[PDB]
Amino acid sequence: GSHMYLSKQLCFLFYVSSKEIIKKYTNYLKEYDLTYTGYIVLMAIENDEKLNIKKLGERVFLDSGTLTPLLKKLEKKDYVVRTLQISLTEQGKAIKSPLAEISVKVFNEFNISEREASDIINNLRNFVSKN
Amino acid sequence: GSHMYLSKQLCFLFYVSSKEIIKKYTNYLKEYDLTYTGYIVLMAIENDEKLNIKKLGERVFLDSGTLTPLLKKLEKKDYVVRTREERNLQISLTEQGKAIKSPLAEISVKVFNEFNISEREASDIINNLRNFVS
Repeated sequence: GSHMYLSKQLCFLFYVSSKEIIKKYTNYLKEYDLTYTGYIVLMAIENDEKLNIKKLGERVFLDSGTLTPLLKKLEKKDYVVRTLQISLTEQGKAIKSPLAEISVKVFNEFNISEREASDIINNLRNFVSKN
Repeated sequence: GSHMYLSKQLCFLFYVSSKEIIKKYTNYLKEYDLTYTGYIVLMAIENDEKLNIKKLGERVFLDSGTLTPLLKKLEKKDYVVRTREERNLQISLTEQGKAIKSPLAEISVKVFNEFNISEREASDIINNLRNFVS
């Protein structure tokens, strides 16, 4: 058994891990005037993809309540185009390259080896697989 | 695996893992009018522990900017008590805060059982995450 104990540890560690990751991203994203979730949205929208807000909200796990305002924000900064069909603008498709360099930096700060990273990846792929 | 590819997979998998976990917690926490972060604070505060608000911010990785407004809400529901024992702000669980933590703990078990990973896989994840958080 001990599911109570394992559960508590998973609870804690997933919570702490996301907080530490997010915090480090916030630092790098400030220079682009973007939040963690806005960054996630921009990377989750493949270049030249015409998605409807509902489908986007399913991919990035965001309810319309937070998504709608987020899209408005990315609307003015002019990174996405709300015609509801959503897509990346030209300057929007642009930043996806330098933003793509930021995750490498954030995850290096945790200073884990390539093997450890690969093991974590394999564990999470399994944990999430069946949702 | 280049660091770019690995970082990308970590980015995605941590984001999704976290989101799938929150979702489930939110669904079961609604009937208590508690948010996932509210639940985290409640569980972070030990019963009979008159904790300093900043010591709390450290273990819960929240800044007082967001920690303060939340403590106020939990205080309204009579689960927590803010006492100025004497220039600092102390935080403690009420009798009701202690009681509710019983059913709240069962939720965390329901949440994770739903992912259906084995005890061994769970230990692997914990071990890998302990190291990651170092």
